[PDB]
Amino acid sequence: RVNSQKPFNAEPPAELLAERFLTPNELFFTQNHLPVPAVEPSSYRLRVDGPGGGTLSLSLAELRSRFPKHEVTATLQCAGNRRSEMSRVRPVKGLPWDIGAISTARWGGARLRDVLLHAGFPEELQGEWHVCFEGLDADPGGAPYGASIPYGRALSPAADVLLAYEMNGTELPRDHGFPVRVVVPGVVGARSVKWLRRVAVSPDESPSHWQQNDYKGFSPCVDWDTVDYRTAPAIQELPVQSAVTQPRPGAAVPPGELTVKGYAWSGGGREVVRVDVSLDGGRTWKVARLMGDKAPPGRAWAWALWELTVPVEAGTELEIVCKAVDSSYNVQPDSVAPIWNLRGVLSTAWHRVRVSVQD
Amino acid sequence: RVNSQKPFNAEPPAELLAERFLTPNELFFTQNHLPVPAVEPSSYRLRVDGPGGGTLSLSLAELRSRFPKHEVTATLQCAGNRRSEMSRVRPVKGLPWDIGAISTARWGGARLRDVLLHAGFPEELQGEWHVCFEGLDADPGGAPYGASIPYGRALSPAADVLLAYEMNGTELPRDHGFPVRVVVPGVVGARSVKWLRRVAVSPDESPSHWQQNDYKGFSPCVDWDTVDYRTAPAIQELPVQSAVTQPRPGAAVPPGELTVKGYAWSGGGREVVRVDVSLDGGRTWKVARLMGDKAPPGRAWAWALWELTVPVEAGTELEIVCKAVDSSYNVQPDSVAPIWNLRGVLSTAWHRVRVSVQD
Ligand SMILES: Nc1nc2c(c(=O)[nH]1)N[C@H]1C(S)=C(S)[C@@H](COP(=O)(O)O)O[C@H]1N2
Ligand SMILES: Nc1nc2c(c(=O)[nH]1)N[C@H]1C(S)=C(S)[C@@H](COP(=O)(O)O)O[C@H]1N2
Ligand SMILES: [Mo]
Ligand SMILES: [Mo]
Repeated sequence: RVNSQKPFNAEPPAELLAERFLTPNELFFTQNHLPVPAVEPSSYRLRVDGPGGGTLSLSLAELRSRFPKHEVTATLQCAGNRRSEMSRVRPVKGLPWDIGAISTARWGGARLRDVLLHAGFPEELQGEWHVCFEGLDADPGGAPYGASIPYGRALSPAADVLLAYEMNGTELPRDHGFPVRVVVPGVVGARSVKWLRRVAVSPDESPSHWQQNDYKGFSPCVDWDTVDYRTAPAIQELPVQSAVTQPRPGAAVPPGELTVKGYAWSGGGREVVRVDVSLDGGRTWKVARLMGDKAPPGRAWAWALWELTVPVEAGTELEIVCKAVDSSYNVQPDSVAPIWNLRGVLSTAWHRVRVSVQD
Repeated sequence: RVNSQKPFNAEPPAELLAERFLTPNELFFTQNHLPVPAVEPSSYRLRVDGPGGGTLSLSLAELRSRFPKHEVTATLQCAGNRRSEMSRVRPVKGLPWDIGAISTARWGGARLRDVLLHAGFPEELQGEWHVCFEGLDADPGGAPYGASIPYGRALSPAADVLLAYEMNGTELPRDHGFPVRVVVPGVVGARSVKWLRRVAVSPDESPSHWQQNDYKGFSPCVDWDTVDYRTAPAIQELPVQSAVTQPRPGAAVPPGELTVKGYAWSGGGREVVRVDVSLDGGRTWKVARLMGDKAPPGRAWAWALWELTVPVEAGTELEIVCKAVDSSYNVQPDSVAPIWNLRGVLSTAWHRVRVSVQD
């Protein structure tokens, strides 16, 4: 489903979303704020500003040859995933994503860490420094999309941050950042800047509109007339999340057995340890089966698909609800109203799907 | 308020709990599962089993002198903090803690990292290894209290894991582990082993009763006849938590102005970025003022004391509720029933206090 044509925006339909662990490049949700650039490969150069005042300038061929390729399977979830659930409480501003503003791929590229060390930068710095990013895309005024991540993450081996030039074993597609994009695992999609042009180490966060004046969380009392983005931190790691892809709202399933399916995922490398599923509106719960493979501790970048086969009687009504729990034992809240915010981001309240069972 | 005298455990009353950022030693909550050992200081020796069978035997004096002392202000929260709230929904096995199984202190000691590096261990190990601890307290059959943490946390410089021999400037009180205990910042109280006698690296977790068969989160439908501690992970990092320490339930407060106060904290060094407070039972919220200085990122080991000074009208009834949000945007769930578990641990639903304003 496309909810914006210019600038483009697409989310896969639930029927396909959790059918595979690796979301095909053609299915992978697309979020573009600005016109997508047609980057000429030969002339493309990634600039990385040195510590003293220098500049590395790497061609695509250089980025591939001088740094050992590292592959990481990581799920990208946009901050507005499940925004429409929030819009139903009170209107919000933003694209009405449903449950598909999330996808997973095996990413291939150079470690940001290695590129930075290559440019002369050190393993750490006293104080809060940041690594900033600019895309080649730009508004008419010329301001480009940018984001940043704390330096410590940028430099950590374990955090697996990549400057990827491959996606599911093929070069990055145009809509997903060709020829290069940052992929920040366990972090909101907004920071994985596509069509990367520059990487700069700064003592301050990125001055870009989307780092500073967007993608933050506020109290549900905050409205447009009081919002102040200085009172909140930029979304980086995301909270624990889940949703039901099967069955679909209003479905009419046959009696006997029913296989409920969905996804679950948590930020900052935390694995999903359990997914509870209910069929009576959240009053009684059963444990779903997690499909997947344990990732190393603290490096659970990819979602977990789950399923549960369960008896269903003829003529009954169901309200299927799923909630997940991660390695830190963080949980999803019951309702949307108390996590409500004027931008409809950070929508993790329990997902609910009503269906009937045929006679 | 003592919940059991043999073995001992005590929690501070709420009106004292959050008066000071650092909780006074004679007030810091106490949880002992076994008789408190009496330790002669000169003859005490910490045993740390080395990589190829060597044994490092450290006296208290060597531990202080050979490794640079490091201070870390960290909050310990027991897994059963707020168990009674959960009990009341449906009975659970465990000491009936109210909101006080949590306390804060400036700890001083040798970094576990430094001790293991000295003992011959490397920075990292292939696969999952664990660092195990045994205390000097034992059951009649002689099995000691024990716990463990992943090797990666033990060797991480940012994780600030200590072999603490100081607490709020004085040496450890008996009940809190004299002469040495482990302090695992950002992690459940159970792993900070008191009266430490042994440190060992092992490919497996600690076989203690309280690492294998206690302190885990289960689905609400799990009962005693179905529970299986192999299906869940040991509690390490704790979820976001908060409570109201002032006013107290049943209070009749004077009209005009009321100052509501409490604490908020999250595991894993994740700072508390906001605390929402409601006076009308969660229907509307207001942002509290966070007292205390910010810690470095990823290193918020100490709670945030909060407060909200709000105008109140005579004759009105209030239902005070608080909820906190952490650096990962994790949140607390609305209700207790769906996070219910048979041991009454991981009680983080919103805390609610009923008071009224004098007529
Ligand atoms: N340069 C550039 N990078 C960007 C964006 C953008 O509009 N421009 N969108 C961001 C956000 S908000 C999202 S959710 C993800 C989505 O990437 P995808 O379209 O490849 O799924 O990319 C991020 N990278
Ligand atoms: N050796 C020893 N250490 C232990 C305990 C125990 O019974 N024995 N209890 C644990 C748990 S469950 C808690 S919550 C904390 C309590 O620490 P405190 O008594 O210093 O507050 O210590 C942990 N360390
Ligand atoms: Mo996004
Ligand atoms: Mo505990």
